[PDB]
Amino acid sequence: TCPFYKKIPGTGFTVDAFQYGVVEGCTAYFLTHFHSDHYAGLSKHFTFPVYCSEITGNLLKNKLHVQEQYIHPLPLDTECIVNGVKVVLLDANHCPGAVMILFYLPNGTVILHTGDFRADPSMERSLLADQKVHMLYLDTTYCSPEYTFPSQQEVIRFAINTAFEAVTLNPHALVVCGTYSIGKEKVFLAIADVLGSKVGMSQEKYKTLQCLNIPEINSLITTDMCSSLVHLLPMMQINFKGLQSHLKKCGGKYNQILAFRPTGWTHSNKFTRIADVIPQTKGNISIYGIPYSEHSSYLEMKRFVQWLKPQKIIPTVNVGTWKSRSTMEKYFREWKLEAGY
Ligand code: NI
Repeated sequence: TCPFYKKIPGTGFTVDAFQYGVVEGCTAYFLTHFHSDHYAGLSKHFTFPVYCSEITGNLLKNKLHVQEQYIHPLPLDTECIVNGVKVVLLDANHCPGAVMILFYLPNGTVILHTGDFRADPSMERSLLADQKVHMLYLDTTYCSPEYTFPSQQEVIRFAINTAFEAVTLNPHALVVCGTYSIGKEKVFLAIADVLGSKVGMSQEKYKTLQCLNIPEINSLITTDMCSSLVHLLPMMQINFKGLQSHLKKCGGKYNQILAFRPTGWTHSNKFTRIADVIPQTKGNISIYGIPYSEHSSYLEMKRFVQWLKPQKIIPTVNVGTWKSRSTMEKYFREWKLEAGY
């Protein structure tokens, strides 16, 4: 059945709740972003109103064939009325088109649902600064102090410098980057830019990227693999067997692969700085796991919450075990006692 942390009290609304059939009492289904664990259940046969960003609505129409009459895109940073309730969509700093949602309940309660997010100090100067938030529905993916990672800017600097050096030493090297969803486009786009190449990919993935409103995208991507020396493949193919296979397909144009797997966190982060990352190598194939995250680190999450000072926190991630739930609640209480709210 639909869990309570997907329902907005005092409304008929749900958030990321498309796999439970008809939720009794639901007049409007919000979708924070186009990732499969959140959209699971949507299709051309859906006949209730879906509220989301413009980019998410492009993906619903083109990838899932949801009928246009049920897609309700909202502009960001704009007070809107939905079924008699004021709402605002804010940028979540997650993947393209991802939003947080501010609900202003008729009784005076203000609720923020972060969706998935990477907390940032820039959020402290949005429309959130303007009123008090009472309840926070929080993306707790990495809510434990072991989870540190570098800035996205540091990680892209590492990837650009690594790729540029490799291809300048060997102009017959191919760069490959893995993907299994939208998000993390900066990785492959930054590397193609420094090398003077377009990124080559499948027709399915090209279609997906053409929904994202990224400026000048026609200049950066292509379905012609032969004309490109940065290729995108499914994340599942980023291993020695899959890469050896791919190299066969390129017909002797290339004699080396340098491949990137943008993981979330990996326990090399507890010890290893970004400067010190090394690849796994077999023969003429090297694989780099780089910690490019689109979720908050522990410290970024803590700063956001201690700034916002909510009265009540409802976690939306890691809620399935008692040990996880009790650990998170202990951190929430520390943060509140340290900051004095
Ligand atoms: Ni996500």
